[PDB]
Amino acid sequence: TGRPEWIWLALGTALMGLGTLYFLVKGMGVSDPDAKKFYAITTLVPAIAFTMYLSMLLGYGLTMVPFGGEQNPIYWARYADWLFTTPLLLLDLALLVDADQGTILALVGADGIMIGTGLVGALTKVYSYRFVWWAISTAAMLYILYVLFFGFTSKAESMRPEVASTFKVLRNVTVVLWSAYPVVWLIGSEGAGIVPLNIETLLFMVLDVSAKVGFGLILLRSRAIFGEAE
Amino acid sequence: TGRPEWIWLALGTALMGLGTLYFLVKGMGVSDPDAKKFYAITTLVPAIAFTMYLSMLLGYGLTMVPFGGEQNPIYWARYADWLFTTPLLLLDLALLVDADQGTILALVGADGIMIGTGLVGALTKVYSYRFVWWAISTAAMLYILYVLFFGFTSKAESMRPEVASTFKVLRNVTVVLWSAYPVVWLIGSEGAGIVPLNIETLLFMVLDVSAKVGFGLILLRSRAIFGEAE
Amino acid sequence: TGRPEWIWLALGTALMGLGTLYFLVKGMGVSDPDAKKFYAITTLVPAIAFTMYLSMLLGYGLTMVPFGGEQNPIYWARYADWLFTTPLLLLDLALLVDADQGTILALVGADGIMIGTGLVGALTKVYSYRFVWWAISTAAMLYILYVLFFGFTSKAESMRPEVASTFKVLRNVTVVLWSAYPVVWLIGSEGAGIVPLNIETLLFMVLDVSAKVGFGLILLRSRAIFGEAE
Ligand SMILES: CCCCCCCC/C=C/CCCCCCCC(=O)OC[C@H](O)CO
Ligand SMILES: CCCCCCCC/C=C/CCCCCCCC(=O)OC[C@H](O)CO
Ligand SMILES: CCCCCCCC/C=C/CCCCCCCC(=O)OC[C@H](O)CO
Ligand SMILES: CCCCCCCC/C=C\CCCCCCCC(=O)OC[C@H](O)CO
Ligand SMILES: CCCCCCCC/C=C\CCCCCCCC(=O)OC[C@H](O)CO
Ligand SMILES: CCCCCCCC/C=C\CCCCCCCC(=O)OC[C@H](O)CO
Ligand SMILES: CCCCCCCC/C=C\CCCCCCCC(=O)OC[C@H](O)CO
Ligand SMILES: CCCCCCCC/C=C\CCCCCCCC(=O)OC[C@H](O)CO
Ligand SMILES: CCCCCCCC/C=C\CCCCCCCC(=O)OC[C@H](O)CO
Ligand SMILES: CCCCCCCC/C=C\CCCCCCCC(=O)OC[C@H](O)CO
Ligand SMILES: CCCCCCCC/C=C\CCCCCCCC(=O)OC[C@H](O)CO
Ligand SMILES: CCCCCCCC/C=C\CCCCCCCC(=O)OC[C@H](O)CO
Ligand SMILES: *C\C=C(C)/C=C/C=C(C)/C=C/C1=C(C)CCCC1(C)C
Ligand SMILES: *C\C=C(C)/C=C/C=C(C)/C=C/C1=C(C)CCCC1(C)C
Ligand SMILES: *C\C=C(C)/C=C/C=C(C)/C=C/C1=C(C)CCCC1(C)C
Repeated sequence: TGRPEWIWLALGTALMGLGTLYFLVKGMGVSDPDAKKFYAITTLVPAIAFTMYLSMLLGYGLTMVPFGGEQNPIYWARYADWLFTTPLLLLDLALLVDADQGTILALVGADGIMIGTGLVGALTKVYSYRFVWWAISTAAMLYILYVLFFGFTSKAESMRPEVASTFKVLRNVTVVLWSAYPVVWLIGSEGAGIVPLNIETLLFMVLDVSAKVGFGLILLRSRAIFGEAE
Repeated sequence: TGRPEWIWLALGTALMGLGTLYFLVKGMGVSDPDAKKFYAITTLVPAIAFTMYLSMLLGYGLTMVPFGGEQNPIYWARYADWLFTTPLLLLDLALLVDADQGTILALVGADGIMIGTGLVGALTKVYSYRFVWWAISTAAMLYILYVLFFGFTSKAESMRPEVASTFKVLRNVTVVLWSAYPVVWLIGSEGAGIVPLNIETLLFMVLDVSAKVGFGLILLRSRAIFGEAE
Repeated sequence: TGRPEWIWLALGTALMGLGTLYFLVKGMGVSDPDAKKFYAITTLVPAIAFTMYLSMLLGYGLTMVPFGGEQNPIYWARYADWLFTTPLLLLDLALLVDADQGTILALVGADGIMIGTGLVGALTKVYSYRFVWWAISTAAMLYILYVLFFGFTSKAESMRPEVASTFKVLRNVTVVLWSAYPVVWLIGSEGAGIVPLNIETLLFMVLDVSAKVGFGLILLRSRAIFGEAE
């Protein structure tokens, strides 16, 4: 409780926990093989984020990084979280439009570079270098977003209407929510330090819960995840 | 030799080494594509554990963690070992009953959460928190065990008798041997400290060798791993 | 610029960057599903190595390891690089000859053991033990090389001539370039220290660029990556 951001970490933990249990129970009994894949992927995302939010709450996922003449608290657990949950979110989208194996590999690899370089930037001690890593990480994200539009949107329009409809919604949700992440990093404690840590934690918590639980609520209520059968 | 547990680490190293060479030689010449998959998965498990046991023997896979007012030796290499070998063991079982891709993902993800949270619990410095992680890790294991019974056992009974027979044996071996791990952790040096480190090392060594080499001897002598062909 | 090897790190960074952009642009528009897989795998290899070379250039991927009575600079970022790029290189070869899933798993697992044990050897503080890890790592490599000859070369000769032709070239390139890595390690700063660090950096840079960009130029100009169609 000595950390003013603790309230936002406690709430994020609870929402990810509650999201995980809901998806887990809703997924009971689903026999359709296709739907089970989406339930498996989408329930795993908040389970992972739950454990990492708890580690931040309890103080484990925190470290001090000297830069700018001060010791700055850096929650490295966020990057462990994103390293495993962001490729799962992209897999949900790719399996929806039945993307080829080469495009999937491109997306997951670019995603691993995005999060990995963001982690290096967060732990870098030379101030100016942190923004070099931020730029490479942001470059990788632009590739992802380009694929989701001028690489995926065309394949969805040649499939069942419920798939094209649900993909377009989740695509739009993804592009909006993902693009906010590099901004909060840059003006927050990891970058320019304009926004205090307790408010940055609040902002990441809203985005994290929307992009994981909110994403899952939309997808798992759709007919797109079920095969077309009689 | 200054560590009394060294004898159990030297023996575990030798048994994993010897297990690896046996499986490797036995796997020579096997042309059946199905059998080669099981040989590949099952020989990799003791190769990985061999390298990590050796690192513990040589003192690399060891660190000191202050908690309870003392410096406690923690063999972190065990979790690196289990992180890579336990999903391979589950893959052996899943491919046997030809489980769907969504169930496989659920098992491997839950398994990664189980080992990952066990690692955090082992390195946690606040005593009471170590058991919070132990509980989350144990919760993930119960999900795995539930899948192996009320998720897999039903699919094996609808397949070739030799597959149903071999799966049931390996399932039973797995549930018994895996369930002992959380107990040794709790009463051992990582938890309550009731059992001394040298005896905990002995107990993990017996379980490790049984669940990896013993598991492999049963599976790789079975007809289930071979396709049904003339 | 206080590190004499910086020139070789700056050049390696540039060549991996330039290699990545070339493959990325050349891969634009390729619609053939098979070719897209190879373009995806092969463009990812220099993208990863670019980021790790940059981390070495900027001083992040460097640490000091006491052994032999001195503090020795160890670029641990090389192993992070190789951990992710070497299995991708092997996947390029395996998909070319359409290898079975069990052989692929064997190659990637043996490759992960090779790099992982090389990392432990590099960070080991007991001098004699560094060569124990070097030997296990080299043993795993011999298994890989054996598979590429007496495991793959036979499957390529039963396929389209352009595949057999391109595989044989890339196989030969791989065996020659990979086998040099354990030698430079042994006589370089990580081992016997006969060759100074600045020259070891030069040697790894030539090998790294040849085995990644050079490899990719040969493969991606071949007809083998395209399906046979009218
Ligand atoms: C879905 C229904 C619920 C929607 C909810 C969306 C909330 C997302 C945004 C929150 C920003 C909050 C900003 C709070 C800033 C407080 C910091 C502060 O005190 O700033 C003044 C400072 O002391 C001197 O400049
Ligand atoms: C497969 C054929 C072989 C089967 C073999 C199975 C062995 C597994 C169990 C071993 C427990 C050994 C327990 C040894 C405990 C010694 C600790 C000790 O000395 O305890 C007394 C203490 O000094 C004051 O209370
Ligand atoms: C593809 C076209 C280009 C091909 C290019 C291939 C280069 C690869 C090998 C370089 C070795 C360079 C060795 C340089 C050694 C200098 C170290 C030195 O000064 O050694 C003397 C020392 O001072 C007292 O013994
Ligand atoms: C000076 C230049 C330095 C280097 C530039 C910064 C590198 C990091 C940024 C982005 C990753 C780029 C994407 C990497 C993955 C590309 C995969 C690919 O080529 O995919 C083609 C496939 O056909 C699709 O379906
Ligand atoms: C198909 C699979 C594709 C997979 C693609 C993966 C790409 C990873 C690339 C770059 C990020 C590397 C980040 C490494 C950061 C290590 C930080 C660390 O552990 O630092 C230790 C200590 O704090 C200081 O030395
Ligand atoms: C498509 C998604 C793209 C996402 C990526 C967009 C990146 C650029 C955005 C904002 C940078 C704005 C400038 C921030 C730097 C301000 C530095 C400074 O000095 O700020 C002082 C402050 O304004 C008072 O104290
Ligand atoms: C307050 C509550 C906090 C949260 C609870 C503790 C979370 C960690 C424990 C267990 C992981 C649960 C399992 C995660 C993976 C589930 C995958 C799934 O839903 O699989 C359905 C599929 O149909 C199958 O074949
Ligand atoms: C389909 C793929 C599914 C993959 C599912 C993976 C789930 C991983 C989740 C939680 C464990 C995270 C554990 C992270 C522990 C890091 C410990 C560490 O490195 O600590 C450094 C230092 O000792 C102190 O700061
Ligand atoms: C299905 C598989 C389930 C596996 C998981 C089962 C977990 C519960 C088991 C044992 C806990 C027993 C209590 C341990 C705590 C004892 C604390 C204590 O004070 O012990 C003093 C000691 O007995 C003298 O010194
Ligand atoms: C004392 C002996 C100690 C132990 C020896 C050193 C272990 C590490 C070295 C090499 C890894 C060996 C290869 C591991 C993977 C083998 C996979 C396999 O068996 O593959 C068969 C499949 O049929 C193929 O297609
Ligand atoms: C199909 C998938 C197959 C995957 C096969 C993977 C095999 C990995 C095995 C051994 C390498 C382990 C190396 C671990 C090195 C850890 C070093 C480290 O982080 O050390 C921290 C600190 O510097 C000191 O305690
Ligand atoms: C197929 C690929 C195989 C690749 C693996 C091949 C490994 C063996 C090669 C070289 C070792 C040569 C001996 C190196 C040890 C020399 C130690 C020493 O004392 O060197 C002094 C120096 O020569 C003056 O100062
Ligand atoms: C789990 C929820 C989501 C939407 C996570 C996404 C995270 C990112 C898109 C992170 C992006 C970063 C960039 C692009 C630049 C470096 C800083 C970040 C790692 C935050
Ligand atoms: C390699 C052999 C086996 C059977 C390894 C299995 C390891 C586990 C089942 C570990 C379980 C843990 C739990 C459930 C709770 C935290 C402590 C552990 C990581 C030991
Ligand atoms: C990215 C380019 C290539 C060819 C990388 C390959 C790296 C290896 C083959 C590393 C081999 C090692 C061995 C075999 C022994 C321990 C030291 C190394 C990790 C360098």
